[PDB]
Amino acid sequence: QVQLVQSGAEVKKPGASVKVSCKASGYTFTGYYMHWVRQAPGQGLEWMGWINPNSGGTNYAQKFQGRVTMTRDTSISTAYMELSRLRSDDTAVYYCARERSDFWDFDLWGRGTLVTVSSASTKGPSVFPLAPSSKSTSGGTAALGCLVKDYFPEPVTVSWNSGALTSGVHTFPAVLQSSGLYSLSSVVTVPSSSLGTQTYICNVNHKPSNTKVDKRVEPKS
Amino acid sequence: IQMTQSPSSLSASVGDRVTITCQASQDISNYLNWYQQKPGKAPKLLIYDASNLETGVPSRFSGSGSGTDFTFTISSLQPEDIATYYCQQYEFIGPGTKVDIKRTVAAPSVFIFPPSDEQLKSGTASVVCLLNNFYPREAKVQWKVDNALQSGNSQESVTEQDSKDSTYSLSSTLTLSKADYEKHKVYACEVTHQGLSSPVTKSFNRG
Repeated sequence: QVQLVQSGAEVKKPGASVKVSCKASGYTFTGYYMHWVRQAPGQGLEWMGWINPNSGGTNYAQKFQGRVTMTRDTSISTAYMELSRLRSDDTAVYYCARERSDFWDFDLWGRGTLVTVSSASTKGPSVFPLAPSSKSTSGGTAALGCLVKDYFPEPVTVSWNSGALTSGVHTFPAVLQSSGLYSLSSVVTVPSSSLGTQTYICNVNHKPSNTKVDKRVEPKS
Repeated sequence: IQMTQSPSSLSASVGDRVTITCQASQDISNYLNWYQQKPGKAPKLLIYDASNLETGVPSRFSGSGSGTDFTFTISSLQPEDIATYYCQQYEFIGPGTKVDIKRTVAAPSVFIFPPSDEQLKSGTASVVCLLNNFYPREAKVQWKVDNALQSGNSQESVTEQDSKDSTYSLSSTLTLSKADYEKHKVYACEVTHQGLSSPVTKSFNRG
């Protein structure tokens, strides 16, 4: 139907540049202003600027003056946002959005592109067990899990028993540690009886580092 | 120029009427739009030009206002409405209002996990406290080592409100070096929550 299609996630050092693309599909690309709006994790939306794909004219929030360049290729109906001299605090999901009318009603949105900016370098996580024991059992329920630690950048995926186990699974949002490395926990609650009869294994996948780890989680002895 | 939204967050029950207010610091326009952003998703246009319902959006959503004072209403809150809502006037975007579903108070189940031998051998110890399936979101986790309150030492993370049972879960990690870890004996996390009569302490003795 009618769509905005954005390029994939980016990972950048400070001082690098990033160029994010936004392809318009199903409507006249030159007929509408395209805007860029960004969102830092856990924060609100921040408008960056617009481009007129017909004329090439651009207008930027003052904050990004000198660092942002918006461009278009009418031949492939694609808008681009390039942000240079990147700062760690440019870490955000970057959305393109279509201005439907002079209301600036943004009716059509791209799915967003994550841009991570850090002095950190790519690193696979260390996966440690969160062993079930008497201190993680009550009322016939046992909790267990995996600690996925010191990885960069986002994201990682975690499954349990190759995806056979889905109920009671909580995979928490990662935290950015004081090291600039991410750490997250994935836990599952199970009938405590099954600790004696079932093997539990977390399957951790960190594609940016091509790391795949399976960790058996044994009850503490 | 600043856009203000009130309240910053709210809880309401299914079937409740929810009203969110947006105020411009100074006059901008009568043109104001409202967006809904669900966790993990792009913002979605719900109301345009103050009061017009976007085509295909359920009729329980509405908006009103002019000048500098605007409101957004969900007539009858539904489970699928959990999201953050934003007002906007041109370049100016409000800080957002998070809406979650109000349910019966649920006390968390509190669990604690010692560091693994694998991690210790690598020189670090992480102790994890898990609070499971609680409501409301507000909760307090503080770590005690030999009964000394910790600070600058831990981070926590909270899930999105669960779709089937409307609860939250919270994971907190205390981290320190193995050398530091082995200095002390008792590791405890002390949990405070509306559903708990008094704080709950979950703890273990190293070795």
